[PDB]
Order: sequence, then structure tokens, then C-alpha cells
Amino acid sequence: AYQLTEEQIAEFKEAFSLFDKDGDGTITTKELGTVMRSLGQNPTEAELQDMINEVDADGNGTIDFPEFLTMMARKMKDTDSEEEIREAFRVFDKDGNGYISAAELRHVMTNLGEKLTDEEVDEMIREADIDGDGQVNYEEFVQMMTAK
Amino acid sequence: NKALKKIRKLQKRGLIQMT
Ligand SMILES: [Ca+2]
Ligand SMILES: [Ca+2]
Ligand SMILES: [Ca+2]
Ligand SMILES: [Ca+2]
Ligand SMILES: [Cl-]
Ligand code: NA
Repeated sequence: AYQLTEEQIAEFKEAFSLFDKDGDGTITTKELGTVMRSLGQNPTEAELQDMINEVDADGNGTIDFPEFLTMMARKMKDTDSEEEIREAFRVFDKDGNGYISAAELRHVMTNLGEKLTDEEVDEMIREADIDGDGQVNYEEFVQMMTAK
Repeated sequence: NKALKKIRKLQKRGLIQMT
């Protein structure tokens, strides 16, 4: 379970701000799309609108901070749950080909606000890459994400 | 280790659930 502590609220605000690039306190479909596109995805307007509709209690077409937190309360689970690890793999695997490359990892990490140095990227890939193909598949990813 | 800690940071602020 997550708590509404000052520290946690600040973390959620950081996430909200990633989307709310104009700082107007609302996340639009345009803003959702810009972030997803930065991760190699190209969702339809329908897909973007559906995400808003999940928590758009006032029906104004955008997500405000309370609605965003309602989404987090509904969706968020343990960091090592099966569904969070599969969803994390899909995000890092920009092209959906079943392997996370160094280029993908670097791109996704910086566009989500946690830029890695090339040394941090190479280190993560090297250590997670058990089969030696230079990339990280789902099974390797699970191992990396669960190993303590 | 450090890259993994950063991934955990992204998870705990909900960015995997959003993306
Ligand atoms: Ca906005
Ligand atoms: Ca709304
Ligand atoms: Ca890939
Ligand atoms: Ca591999
Ligand atoms: Cl507190
Ligand atoms: Na405090």
C-alpha cells in the first residue's frame, strides 16, 4: 500500500509534471500522447481518451491532480508484482520486439526523467544479460527486477 | 545497481502505470 506522505505526494507531483508540461494543472490527451511518443509508442486518440475517461469524474476531458491520484490508487501495486514487471518491460521495449536494447533503455530512462550515464546503461545491460546477446529479454528482466 | 534504483524510482512515482 502507498501512503499520502509529503515525500510520496512530491514523487507523484514529479510524475504529474512530466505530463503537465505547460503547468496548468491538467493533463490533456495531447500531453499524454507527447510522453507516449517519446517512449516509441503511438497510441490513437481513442486510446488516449480512454485513459482520461477511466478517472475523469467531472467529464471535462482532462485529468487533474485528484483524478491522477485516483488513478494511482486504483492501479498501483508492489514494484515486484507480475503485472508491474510486465508493464515495465513493455515500456522499456520501445519497439515491442521482445528485447530491451541499450539504446532503448537509454532513451526511455531519460524521457521518463531518470537519465542514465552510458556507464550506468552498459552496466545494467551487461549484468542482466545472461544469455550474452547484448540485450535484455523478459526472462532476464524479471530476474533483474526481482533479485532482492 | 544505480540504474535499477532509478527504475524503482520511476515505478514508485507511478510512471510505469501511466506509460
Ligand atoms: Ca497541461
Ligand atoms: Ca477531469
Ligand atoms: Ca526492443
Ligand atoms: Ca540477453
Ligand atoms: Cl508526511
Ligand atoms: Na515532511
